[PDB]
Amino acid sequence: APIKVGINGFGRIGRMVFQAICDQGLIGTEIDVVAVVDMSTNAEYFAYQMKHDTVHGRPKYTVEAVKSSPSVETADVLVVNGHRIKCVKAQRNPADLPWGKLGVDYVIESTGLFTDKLKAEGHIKGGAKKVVISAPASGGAKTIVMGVNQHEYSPASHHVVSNASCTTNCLAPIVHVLTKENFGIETGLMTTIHSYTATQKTVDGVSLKDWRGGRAAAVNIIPSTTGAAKAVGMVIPSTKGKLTGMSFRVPTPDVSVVDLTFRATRDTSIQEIDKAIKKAAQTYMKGILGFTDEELVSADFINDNRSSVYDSKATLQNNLPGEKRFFKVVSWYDNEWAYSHRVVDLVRYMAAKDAASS
Amino acid sequence: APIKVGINGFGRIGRMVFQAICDQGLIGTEIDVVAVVDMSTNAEYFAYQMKHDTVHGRPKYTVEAVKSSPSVETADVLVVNGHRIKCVKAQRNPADLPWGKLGVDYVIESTGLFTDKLKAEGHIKGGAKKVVISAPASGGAKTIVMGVNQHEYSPASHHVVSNASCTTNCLAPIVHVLTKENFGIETGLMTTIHSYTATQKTVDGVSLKDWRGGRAAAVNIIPSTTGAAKAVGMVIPSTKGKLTGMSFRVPTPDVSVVDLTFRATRDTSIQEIDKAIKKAAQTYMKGILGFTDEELVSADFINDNRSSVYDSKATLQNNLPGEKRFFKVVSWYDNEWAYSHRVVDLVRYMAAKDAASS
Amino acid sequence: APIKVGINGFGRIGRMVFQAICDQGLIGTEIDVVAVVDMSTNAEYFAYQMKHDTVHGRPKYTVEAVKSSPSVETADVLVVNGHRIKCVKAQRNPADLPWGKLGVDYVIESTGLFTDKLKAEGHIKGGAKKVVISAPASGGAKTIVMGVNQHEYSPASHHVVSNASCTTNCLAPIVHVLTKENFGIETGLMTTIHSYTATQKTVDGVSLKDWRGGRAAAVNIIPSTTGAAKAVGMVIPSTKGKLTGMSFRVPTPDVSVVDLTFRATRDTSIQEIDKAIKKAAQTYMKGILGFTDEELVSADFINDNRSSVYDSKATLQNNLPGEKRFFKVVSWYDNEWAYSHRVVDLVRYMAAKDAASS
Amino acid sequence: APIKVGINGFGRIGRMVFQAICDQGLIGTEIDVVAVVDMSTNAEYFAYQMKHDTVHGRPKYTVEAVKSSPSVETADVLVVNGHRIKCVKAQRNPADLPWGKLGVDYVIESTGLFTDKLKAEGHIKGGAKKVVISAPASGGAKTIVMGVNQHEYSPASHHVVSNASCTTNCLAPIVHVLTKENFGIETGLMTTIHSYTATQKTVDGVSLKDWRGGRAAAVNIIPSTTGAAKAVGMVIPSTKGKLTGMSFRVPTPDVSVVDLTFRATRDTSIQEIDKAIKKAAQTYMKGILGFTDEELVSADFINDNRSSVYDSKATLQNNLPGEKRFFKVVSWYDNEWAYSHRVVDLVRYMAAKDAASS
Ligand SMILES: NC(=O)c1ccc[n+]([C@@H]2O[C@H](COP(=O)([O-])OP(=O)(O)OC[C@H]3O[C@@H](n4cnc5c(N)ncnc54)[C@H](O)[C@@H]3O)[C@@H](O)[C@H]2O)c1
Ligand SMILES: NC(=O)c1ccc[n+]([C@@H]2O[C@H](COP(=O)([O-])OP(=O)(O)OC[C@H]3O[C@@H](n4cnc5c(N)ncnc54)[C@H](O)[C@@H]3O)[C@@H](O)[C@H]2O)c1
Ligand SMILES: NC(=O)c1ccc[n+]([C@@H]2O[C@H](COP(=O)([O-])OP(=O)(O)OC[C@H]3O[C@@H](n4cnc5c(N)ncnc54)[C@H](O)[C@@H]3O)[C@@H](O)[C@H]2O)c1
Ligand SMILES: NC(=O)c1ccc[n+]([C@@H]2O[C@H](COP(=O)([O-])OP(=O)(O)OC[C@H]3O[C@@H](n4cnc5c(N)ncnc54)[C@H](O)[C@@H]3O)[C@@H](O)[C@H]2O)c1
Repeated sequence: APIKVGINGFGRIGRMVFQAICDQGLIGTEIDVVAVVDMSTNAEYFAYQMKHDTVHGRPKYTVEAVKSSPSVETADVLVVNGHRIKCVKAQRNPADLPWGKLGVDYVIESTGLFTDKLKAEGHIKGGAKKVVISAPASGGAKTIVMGVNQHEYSPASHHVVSNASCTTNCLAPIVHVLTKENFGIETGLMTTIHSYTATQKTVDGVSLKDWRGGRAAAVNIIPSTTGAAKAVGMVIPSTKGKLTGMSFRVPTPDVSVVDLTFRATRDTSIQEIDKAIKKAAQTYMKGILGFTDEELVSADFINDNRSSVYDSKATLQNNLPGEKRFFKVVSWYDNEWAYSHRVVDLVRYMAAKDAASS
Repeated sequence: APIKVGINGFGRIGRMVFQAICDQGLIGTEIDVVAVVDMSTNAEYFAYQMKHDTVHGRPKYTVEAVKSSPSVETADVLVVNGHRIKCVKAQRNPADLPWGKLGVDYVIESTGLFTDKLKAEGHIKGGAKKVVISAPASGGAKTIVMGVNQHEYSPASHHVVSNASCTTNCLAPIVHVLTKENFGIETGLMTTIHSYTATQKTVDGVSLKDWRGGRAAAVNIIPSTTGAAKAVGMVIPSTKGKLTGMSFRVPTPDVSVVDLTFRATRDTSIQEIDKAIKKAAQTYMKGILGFTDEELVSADFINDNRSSVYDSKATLQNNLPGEKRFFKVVSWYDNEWAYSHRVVDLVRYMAAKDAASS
Repeated sequence: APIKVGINGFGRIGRMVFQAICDQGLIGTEIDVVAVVDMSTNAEYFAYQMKHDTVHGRPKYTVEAVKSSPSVETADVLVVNGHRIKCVKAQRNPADLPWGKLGVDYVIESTGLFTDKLKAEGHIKGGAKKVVISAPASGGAKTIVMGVNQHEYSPASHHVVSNASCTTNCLAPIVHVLTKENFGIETGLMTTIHSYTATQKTVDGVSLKDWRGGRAAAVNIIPSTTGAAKAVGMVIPSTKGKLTGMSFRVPTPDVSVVDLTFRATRDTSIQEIDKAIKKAAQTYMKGILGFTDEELVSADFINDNRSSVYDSKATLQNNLPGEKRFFKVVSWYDNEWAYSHRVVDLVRYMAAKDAASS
Repeated sequence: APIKVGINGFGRIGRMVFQAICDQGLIGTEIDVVAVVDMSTNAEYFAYQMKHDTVHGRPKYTVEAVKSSPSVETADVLVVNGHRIKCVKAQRNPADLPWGKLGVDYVIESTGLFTDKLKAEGHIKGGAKKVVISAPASGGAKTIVMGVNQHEYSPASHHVVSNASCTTNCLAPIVHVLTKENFGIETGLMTTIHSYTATQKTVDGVSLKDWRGGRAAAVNIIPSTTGAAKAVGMVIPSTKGKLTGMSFRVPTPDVSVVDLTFRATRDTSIQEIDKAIKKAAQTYMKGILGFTDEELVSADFINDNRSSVYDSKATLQNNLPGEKRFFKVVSWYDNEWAYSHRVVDLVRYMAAKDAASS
């Protein structure tokens, strides 16, 4: 049966998720997008935001704005590839949303305002079965990183899942093969050269939380922080307290790169690792972890759905020749595309386990 | 006596105005800044916002954050060059501000949220005498462009004045000498290649008012609009309905250029105009209209306080050889700096006429 | 028969031209790319430059680098969609290139070094029949703007044709319908907000020719000049001396916009013009002049092969209400993509008239 | 006596060095700039490149272009603060320059074309005593990093000295106090988020050496390489083969940051290190190694002459809580300013040891 879904917050991640749904052909049959929600309800504005994107270009599907009853002035229904989607008005509280009435089982929380498990439980109280937070969730919700611990999902216990962060969906896959392939990680520190996002400012403005983050985004190298720092251990408990890091926000609208440095448990080599990541990429991590033997730059990873695509050359060429412990692993990721495709995956998977149980 | 002022909205224009006051040595003596208003009241954050600016660098003055009564945890008093300034908490309504209590006579409206005359009158109802709106004001407020019609100010009638816009303070001066020098403007269209502002987005987000204006700021040439379009006529009524224009927002954090194209009333030449603008610049428009014979680019105008600086070479070289009517006149302006300096001028000038009358 | 062509200068325009030949399916059959010429002859580097483009993404075709005789160390033959293309070594003089030997009849001059008719005649001296310069050529070569005067081509007289410039290929079609639709242009001045190009500098460096043009490309609004200023008249002789303009280079890697201002010969309205351009777009200018009724920004025109795509909303919204003469017409163009498509068009059309005659 | 010096390659580093000379007041008395060398000899163009700098603003001095004998058309002499400097024409070979004639003893090699000890010896063969290469020199010249091993200079042996690279002048001071304070570095890997330079392209062009490095500078995150990789060991031999790294070039015109991760020889803490670097900064490294306790971003470091300015907050905040070995140290530096100030320092100190001996 079509998985009944709703999108709360039709932003970068909101629209990229919807796009991954329509482009993989899932829309209408496999998955069913009932209603999207944002500040306005002008299906016309939504139609425009969908047809033209600065970084990803025009979507493969076809969208139209139609007003339901001719009495309403502004259009309020998107018609994507023969399928009516409703434009619901934004609520300050999740529990105010007409999910249950609408017939929405899986709510995708991507407004970014409700990262808390409790604040996000409101969707359930609004009539929804499950909720997938598009960011590191607080209040102890279940953090899952596809390709690493999706199996740990519990149809009975877990009703408010978190798909971690973009950096997390990049680092965790790597940390996974590293332990699984027995190279092990004693202590590690990582940095992510990150594209700027919606939360940064075009010009020096206010950001009471992070002082630096409020500076002119596209004009400075802004040291900041990463979700992946915390989130990594909640997926791979083995690394808890043994891994930490930061992020440098730089003047690029999309695509980021993880720069991991770690110490192995056993003596090994960079070729050994390089070989195991490529192998892992072609075997058990296929579709999640990929790699590259080319001299690529950031722009070359735009629209690349792999959670993390390891850089062969970059890594091999920048490690100590005589070394068996202290290593560096470079890996890229398109932070809006890959992550979004991982959210659709989680949904569909959660729906599979939900069909078995509840 | 020290003019009693307060700043509502300590942003780009907020902070540049306060800076123009300290840097011109006006702080404490000539002008007296009682309190600054913004989202937070942490003078420590304000301190930081003041000492490091991406585009204008470090201010000449000295700022410190001090908590008045040791009972308050976060500092709440700025000490700029030996002077206590209070950090007032932001109000949803202007009339809620403690102006009258604080002892503030002149309110500077720069939150951008109250461009309406009536929404702005609230400051008077809050205990303030006069109010200067740092943008084109609606509700029929008094629009004044220093160097063009400041004399028209009325201490009795006018209580909510508008300092026009940055593009207005650049176009108006030129339009003034064009008329005053008897060249006359029949019909005219203008474009302004403008740097982006706090109102634009880093990535493709929401902008319900102007659809294009919500696109990635630092990654596109975004056709938009300019305040100067309307505001120009409200200062030089002679041009009402005979002049209009647009603006292209481009990937630069500050400094813009006006590209005016018009038709003269009488036959004339580009040299005639070139000469008249230079003369005007050295005589009656000094300090407001300036000019350049150098091969400059945008960066060269940062921190230049002239409302408008005519570009001699770009103009002379880019006009028809055999022509007596159809002309082009290019001119630059640092939209955050010069405009801010004009705001202070308006206040001080207003305070002068208010000392004569009321 | 397959048109025998070779490209001199495999750069932005060089590579986009080759791409337009492969993507339209013309490669191998309709057109035959014999050899490409650049600094190096490493087919491997060529293949890399071909497979990853910052602004236009990965091409549709497939490319491989193969060394001909196993005796040569570096590969020297590209294999695009089953077709051997040779990597010729760059020559300081065109006449030194082995065109005639290789079997190349049509040379595409895109190094940027030989814009002179005489410097360009060298290819003929080197064994080539016809030469198309991808820029405004000097020495009085034949300037042609597809959709405007290609018919003026003379297989007997014209052997070194110039495809004008990108700005010329966007302004010309507009000027064409304005005259053909009898609106007439008395006097006109135009500005083009243009993306930066290979001739600009990342940081302040040398540009002995144009002083401003040597400044930090991606950080300033650099007043400069346009080829279209002169070239327009060499295509539409009727406008000679009646039109001129400048260009502002801005921080965007691709896609530019023309901002024309003119005075009509007869009284008319903006809607009349608007209607005529859309009509012209659907009729006799189809494929060359196009238009848009959407609220688009620069990124939205990437990969748009129309020589010029008129902006209806921007035009209609930014003109004087009571106006019958003084108008503004905004139009976009992808300076690398559209223009490159026009060069392939010119070649194939020239080959058609050359088959009739010589 | 005034040190006789000449600049070869009046570029970013060329002009910044000359500026450090004029601004520190050294021009004319302490140091004597005899002539500057570049592509052109037009003192007027030079005047222009000196008066307006995109990133550093207008220099404090005063420059003028004057033609010596009224017979020469273009000016050929710069008059900086009362002092005639000659504009010599660029030579393909160093040994062809008129150093000996001119009366130049110390040549500053900054064209970037002669990093080889042997290629640079040509200056001596041209009549010059000593030569300082503004970049890691090959051919085994003497690599000196002020504040780390300048004392190792030998007025007798060393005649072609190399001032290392910008990143090197940033990492070395840090590696110095790390060993000097007995924290010891077992194995280390570093990354530098670096601003783009004059060797990168505005748009996807040719760069046969580094494939990635030829991609659009201001639009990508380009993994590349750093000089400091090798150079570090040639200054602190104790680290040879124990330290290596890479650089990620990002869309910023100036100011970079080093991100070092290493393993200590002995158990220790981040606070210990933090303490030792601030201490060292206030004692034996003063003027070379500085630090900051503020929430700074890239633009804050522009015009900061310290070779390396440690970031206290970024480091303290981003290290493992329970950790005695695996650490991270973040440090900024203005790659054009600081480094240039180190070149002037090296010269004058070389001059000191040369007055003692030869
Ligand atoms: N951009 C990335 O690289 C990325 C990647 C992975 C995860 N995320 C995370 O997922 C979340 C999505 O953020 P984003 O970067 O897409 O920003 P965004 O601003 O594009 O998305 C937020 C959307 O929520 C809307 N919104 C605000 N309040 C709402 C409400 N009450 N109800 C409904 N909609 C509301 C906003 O208008 C906006 O369109 C963030 O927390 C972000 O950290 C972002
Ligand atoms: N920067 C320019 O180029 C420029 C030029 C001319 C005029 N202006 C005009 O001045 C205004 C502001 O421009 P800006 O660049 O300063 O914008 P900004 O975003 O920098 O200013 C808004 C500031 O006011 C604060 N604020 C919002 N609501 C507030 C409230 N209710 N009370 C107190 N503070 C509040 C915001 O937090 C922020 O600090 C607009 O009207 C704008 O047109 C700006
Ligand atoms: N990109 C645009 O905006 C654009 C648009 C219209 C017209 N044009 C014109 O097209 C031409 C191509 O320009 P571009 O922007 O592609 O520049 P580009 O710098 O990317 O292309 C020039 C290429 O020519 C190569 N080259 C130089 N000398 C050579 C020689 N002797 N032999 C062989 N190859 C040589 C260079 O190595 C470089 O690869 C220029 O004349 C330009 O004015 C460019
Ligand atoms: N820019 C930095 O961050 C930085 C940091 C450390 C070291 N340096 C070194 O400075 C060196 C020069 O780089 P830059 O950043 O000044 O670049 P630049 O290209 O701006 O300056 C080099 C200059 O040399 C001139 N030149 C070239 N060939 C010449 C020749 N044959 N004769 C005379 N003059 C010639 C050029 O015209 C140019 O002006 C590089 O090796 C670089 O590594 C620069």
